[PDB]
Amino acid sequence: STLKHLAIIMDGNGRWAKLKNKARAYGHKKGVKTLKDITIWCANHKLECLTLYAFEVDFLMKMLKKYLKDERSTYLDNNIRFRAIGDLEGFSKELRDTILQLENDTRHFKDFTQVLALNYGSKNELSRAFKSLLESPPSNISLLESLENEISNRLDTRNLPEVDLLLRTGGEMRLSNFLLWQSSYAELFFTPILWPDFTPKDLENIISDFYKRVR
Amino acid sequence: TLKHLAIIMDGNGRWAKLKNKARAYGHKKGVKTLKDITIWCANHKLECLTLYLMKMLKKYLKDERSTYLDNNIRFRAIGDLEGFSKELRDTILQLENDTRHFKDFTQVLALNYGSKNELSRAFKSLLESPLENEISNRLDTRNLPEVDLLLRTGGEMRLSNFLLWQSSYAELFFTPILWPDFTPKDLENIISDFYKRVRKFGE
Repeated sequence: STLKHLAIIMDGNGRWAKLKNKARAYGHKKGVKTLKDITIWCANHKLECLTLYAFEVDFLMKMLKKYLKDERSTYLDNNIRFRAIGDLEGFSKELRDTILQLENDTRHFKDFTQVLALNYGSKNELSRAFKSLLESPPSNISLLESLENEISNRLDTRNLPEVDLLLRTGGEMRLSNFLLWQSSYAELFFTPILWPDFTPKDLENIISDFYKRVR
Repeated sequence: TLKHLAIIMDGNGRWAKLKNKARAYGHKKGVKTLKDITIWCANHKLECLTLYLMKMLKKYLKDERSTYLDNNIRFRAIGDLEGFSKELRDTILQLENDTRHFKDFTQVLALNYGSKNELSRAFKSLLESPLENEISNRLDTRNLPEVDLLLRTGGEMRLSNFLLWQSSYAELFFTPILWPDFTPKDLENIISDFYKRVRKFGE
């Protein structure tokens, strides 16, 4: 209702693997099932938007694409639109290619959207928004003074609602250059629970608290 | 490593209603908290402290001018000053001029301030006269360090459009303590916690 856009910094993966004394890989892979579960739950709960802070480099981008071509099927099956934010220009044509395609393919779903922040940084997003305005100004730029609406509409998140609740798992209490502009009035939630241990139940408890705050 | 502390001072009104006192009373108490915390930060060698109805502002600036001069506290205002009267805008500018020569610690008051508007003005400026660093250097906080610790008193847990860019990697603290009741000792407890967080991430 009042909660339309939930954003999450999924922290605690590698660390969750460490307490089980395991290699970094085990951790993230599990982190990936939570992501799936959490998104499906949000999809089935009338959330309008969920943004997740996704993140030798060529290799990571290999796994990403695999990751996306793999679950491509789960976006269609649960009616979930896909959107990527971040500096995609720094991607291999192949990844940028699969990214753009999953977007095309899912642009049909309008109820729930899952946004993945990839090679994402808020200061960088704002910098690119600025470059966007300098390179292609609004035609009436001359008659303008306040540019907030103009910036809002050039950010990677244009047309998504603002963030209502920004959650960070894993124990740390910092925004980490994530959706700074979009979370200007978001309710902030923090939990020590590591990401791979995070459940829809835990998220249900947090949402319950959210409503309590929202007098 | 704590160089820039920023604080959202909230709870003055709620504090006055609890005490069945007039708002002005909660504001007067709040100004006393602001003064004590500012002096504490200067004595503890922070580089910068940023703090987030005009009646009280002109009075404060007039009455407190002497405390700045008497404690080597440089004063700077951030925010949209055009939205102020000639008189007020001039008094703010004059206090900055009166204290620009103090170079160790700066108290920054965010007046008619919002981050989105600050970024808007910086963007307008760059478009007009042409990246992260360029933007950073056109913000109102241009010659200050990034925020190391952003604290919000009063109980709410939201950034409220305050120093969003500058607090990108700041450690966030929240306390239910209402601003008029907040003391230097409370801040001392928060800062010991800050240093403990810093030890823990590297551990």
